[PDB]
Amino acid sequence: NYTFRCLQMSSFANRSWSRTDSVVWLGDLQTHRWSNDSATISFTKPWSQGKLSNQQWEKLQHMFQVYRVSFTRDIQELVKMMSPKEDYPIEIQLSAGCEMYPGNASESFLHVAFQGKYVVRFWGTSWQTVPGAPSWLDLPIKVLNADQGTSATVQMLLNDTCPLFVRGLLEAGKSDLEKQEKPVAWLSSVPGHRQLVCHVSGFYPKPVWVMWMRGDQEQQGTHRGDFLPNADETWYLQATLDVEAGEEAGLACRVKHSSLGGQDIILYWG
Amino acid sequence: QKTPQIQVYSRHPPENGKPNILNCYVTQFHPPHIEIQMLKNGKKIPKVEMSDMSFSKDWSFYILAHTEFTPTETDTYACRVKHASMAEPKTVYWDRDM
Amino acid sequence: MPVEQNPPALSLYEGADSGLRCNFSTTMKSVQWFQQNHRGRLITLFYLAQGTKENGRLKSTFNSKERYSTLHIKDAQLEDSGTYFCAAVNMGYKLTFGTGTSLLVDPNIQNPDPAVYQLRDSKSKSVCLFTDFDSQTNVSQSSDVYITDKCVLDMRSMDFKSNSAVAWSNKSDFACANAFN
Amino acid sequence: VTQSPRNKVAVTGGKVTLSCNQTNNHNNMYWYRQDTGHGLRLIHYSYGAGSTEKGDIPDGYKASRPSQENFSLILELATPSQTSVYFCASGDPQGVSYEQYFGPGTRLTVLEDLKNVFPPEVAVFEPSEAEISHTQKATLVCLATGFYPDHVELSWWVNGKEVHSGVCTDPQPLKEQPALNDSRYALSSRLRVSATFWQNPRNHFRCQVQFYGLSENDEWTQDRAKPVTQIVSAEAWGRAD
Ligand SMILES: CCCCCCCCCCCCCCCCC(=O)O[C@H](COC(=O)CCCCCCCC[C@@H](C)CCCCCCCC)CO[C@H]1O[C@H](C(=O)O)[C@@H](O)[C@H](O)[C@H]1O
Ligand SMILES: *[C@@H]1O[C@H](CO)[C@@H](O[C@@H]2O[C@H](CO)[C@@H](O)[C@H](O)[C@H]2NC(C)=O)[C@H](O)[C@H]1NC(C)=O
Ligand SMILES: *[C@@H]1O[C@H](CO)[C@@H](O)[C@H](O)[C@H]1NC(C)=O
Ligand SMILES: *[C@@H]1O[C@H](CO)[C@@H](O)[C@H](O)[C@H]1NC(C)=O
Repeated sequence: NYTFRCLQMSSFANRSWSRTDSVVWLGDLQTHRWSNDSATISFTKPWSQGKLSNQQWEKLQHMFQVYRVSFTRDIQELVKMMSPKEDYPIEIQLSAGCEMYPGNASESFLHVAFQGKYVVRFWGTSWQTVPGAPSWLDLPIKVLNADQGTSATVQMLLNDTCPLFVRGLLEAGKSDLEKQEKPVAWLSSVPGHRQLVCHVSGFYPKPVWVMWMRGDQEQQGTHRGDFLPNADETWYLQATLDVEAGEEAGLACRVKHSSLGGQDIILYWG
Repeated sequence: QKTPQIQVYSRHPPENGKPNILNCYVTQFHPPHIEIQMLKNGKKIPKVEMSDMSFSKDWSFYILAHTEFTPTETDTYACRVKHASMAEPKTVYWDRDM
Repeated sequence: MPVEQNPPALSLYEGADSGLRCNFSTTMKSVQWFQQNHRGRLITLFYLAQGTKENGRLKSTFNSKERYSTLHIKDAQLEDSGTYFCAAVNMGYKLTFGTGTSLLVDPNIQNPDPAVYQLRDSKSKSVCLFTDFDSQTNVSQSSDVYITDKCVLDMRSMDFKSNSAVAWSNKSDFACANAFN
Repeated sequence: VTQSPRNKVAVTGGKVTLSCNQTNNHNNMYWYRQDTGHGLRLIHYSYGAGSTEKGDIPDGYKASRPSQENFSLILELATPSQTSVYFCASGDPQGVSYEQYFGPGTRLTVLEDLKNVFPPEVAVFEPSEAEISHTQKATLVCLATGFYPDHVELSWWVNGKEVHSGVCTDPQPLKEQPALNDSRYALSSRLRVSATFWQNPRNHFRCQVQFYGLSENDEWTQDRAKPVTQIVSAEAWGRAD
């Protein structure tokens, strides 16, 4: 089960300064990037085109180039329509893509956030405000909905283009999506109580099991931190244990992961 | 407006005098305009590579800065961050022991 | 041949300027140009015993001594499509017709999108459609499967000038893909 | 200049009669036939009423000029060699010109047996949702089948009016089974409209096939309906889907 996400980052500082940046993910792996300083979408994997032909991709890229310029100019105008009610700096984020399921199943979405709060979505055949959205958004919505050309484009991309593309992508990059990277652990401590730390790095995929053990007994004081990424699309996790002095003896850190094949890493505290 | 959270960690077990990658994960910020510097003994590291800015399910931004570094007994490595949500730039030091 | 018309077939783009020639084995008394439409009707364009004649987008010249007659088409349109006949009057006052020049005015297909579509019938078989290809595209043949050649656009068509081919078969279920390779 | 009939189907050995008429009061009247790689070849001509001169290819044809206005071409014993398109024209010498003025044309088809004449069966194939989504356009397909002889006229009619924009039609028909001497024909046509125009249920699409077969003059013994000159149509209403 994998999720495809297109993330847009639009910034409008004033009426003469704008910046748009986009990234695309297939699970926790990046397939595309597109910065403002670049004319075309960049592939970040050798399989990022999926099973699309060069002509199919050229047409898709061209439609995104037109969309980027149009989007910028269209939002700059909606502000002229909204002011004094709305003022710069304005942040707009788009989160599109389709969730994938076994067989032929798929669920597409296009979510829009204004100043960080989710305000609009593309539903059915038009743009609509979501619950909680402010009343001034009714007018720009009618301005956006008069663009029947775009509604037909978005309807084609969400309904047909997205599932078709991702399905081709999941086949093109399954060698990368099913990669198994062995974690590497190491122990350290900070200072009459010490705090022992078990660092776990370079593992792929995300599910990992880290525990401080005392023999066959799990130490319930194990505080497992958040997953933070490494630059090479692998994960880093650390698990800490707060212990009284002299009771560090007999403590070990056990690491369990799919890539190790039932052979856990066990690091002893000495 | 959301204040960033800075986390500084190394890619491989730190061995004094051995090449490693220092990572600086900056998260939970808004607006996306941020300035991230990686400093070796207070001086700005020149070929610092930065990930593409992305955002989480909560719409807050996240970015990763990383550089090649070689841990030593003498050198100190840090990550300095400037963001509108802060009056003074926040510095986090790399502590191999943390 | 007393009235030699070249080429037998001409295929020019929309808005293009072209010209047709007629050569004679002897000195002819007059020339008469015709446009035969796709509905088979012959319509006189020009009658000349000497000199040049202009009639809007068309021009015709007849040189008795130089044994030729020309027909010029300025800014070609769909309506110019059809067989252009050139008939001269030989000794014995007999009007002699040339074999003809079939003209085909093609639109400039800018962004080609070659594709195959399966169309369902209006009552309760099925047809395949090869459309949105360019001019430098040749349609194949072959056996219980029928494939049409590139169609000929209506001479009065003012929009949707997309050339296409049709395929069908007696067999059911018929493979829509393996029809146009 | 007019011609009567405009289409005629005859039997090998039958007596065929093509007539011409001009009201311009021109002295000369000419009879031509059109075939490929030959253009138009003169059969017979006339300089006035009561006189007729042999053209270039007169063998198998006779011509009568009863009056100034009418000039007839008679095929006493018709042969499949005479299956052609006959054009008639007038010439006015009194206007010091060699210019001729041509009639609409008459198509003639000489057959072995009239029991082989077949009317066409028409079918309309609705546009694929695949095209409508991708191109934002919609092509309809008219498909005339199992008719004999090869000549038929095909036209599209949207909401009772004939259309020409978006119309593409095959130049010639194709033999349904070429490994047969009396093989029936097939001919297709396309109508391309904007996706929304088709998707509208209030728009009525109809392709019309005009068959050119027998007259009421011809005798019919078969149990099937006389395959006379008729119009056969197939229609479709636009659907949302
Ligand atoms: C990247 C890898 C490929 C993956 C393929 C899968 C793609 C699926 C992801 C879908 C991504 C979504 C992108 C959208 C596509 C649209 C498009 O791609 O359609 C575009 C239309 O853009 C416009 O003209 C308008 C752009 C602005 C509309 C954006 C909505 C504004 C956001 C509001 C809601 C915010 C409201 C807040 C107001 C507060 C401010 C007031 C203070 C471009 O497409 C145009 O050009 C195409 C072409 O030339 O090929 C034509 O084919 C197409 O018909 C035409 O519409
Ligand atoms: C894309 O999918 C949506 C479903 O999410 C389709 O939306 C329905 O469209 C019909 C006809 O336009 C409406 O009567 C329904 O009310 C729509 N449903 C919703 C949830 O609004 C849409 O038609 C599809 N678009 C294309 C181009 O196929
Ligand atoms: C617009 O914004 C940029 C970036 O915030 C700023 O440097 C520039 O001075 C601004 N210009 C005006 C005219 O406000
Ligand atoms: C983004 O790109 C557009 C391209 O026309 C440019 O006008 C704009 O100034 C760019 N903004 C920045 C800050 O790079």
